[PDB]
Amino acid sequence: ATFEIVNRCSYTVWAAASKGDAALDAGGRQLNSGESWTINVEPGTNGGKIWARTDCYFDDSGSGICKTGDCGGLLRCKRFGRPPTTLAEFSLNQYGKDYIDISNIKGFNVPMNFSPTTRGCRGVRCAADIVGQCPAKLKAPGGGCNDACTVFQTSEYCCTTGKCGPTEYSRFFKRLCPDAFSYVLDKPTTVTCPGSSNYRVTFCPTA
Repeated sequence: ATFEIVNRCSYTVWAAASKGDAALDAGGRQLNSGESWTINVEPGTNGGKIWARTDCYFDDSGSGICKTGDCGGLLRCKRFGRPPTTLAEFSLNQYGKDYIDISNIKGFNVPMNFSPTTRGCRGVRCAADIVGQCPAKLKAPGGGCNDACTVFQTSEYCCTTGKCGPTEYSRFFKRLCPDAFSYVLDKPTTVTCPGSSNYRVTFCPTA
């Protein structure tokens, strides 16, 4: 499956793509404002994620740090990134279908649209200025808007006991971005696409 990753932000982002225990394709690349990077994701990839990283510094060997979404200091990500990170989430060829969503469960850093480029399903979008509107107690100094679980580490925010409900903090994410997961047990906003669909992830889709 092909994923075109497009940076529409006025600032440089370092795109990242991983399934948690491996990179997808090269795993990461710099995208200056306006740049597009096409990756290939193996069919059957379960629990894949794409995200943006901001304010990164890397030496010639691809080692450094990002202010948001840092993946163990690598340019080419092999693992998930340090929250807060807006997440494009996908599992491909799962009994013949693909499943896509955007999640704010691990906080928000950069707005995104995640859409098919092929027929037969809709895209998902979280384009609002969540960082600008972020509640004081969730603001990351590093940058971005933390999820409540990350900040407070309680059973209720983290959904440990398995029966969590919405909260003042989850409802903020949900108000700003109705079409993204705001907590673990949120009413799903996952879209069913034809198996082997192709996709575009756009950072700053309104911009």
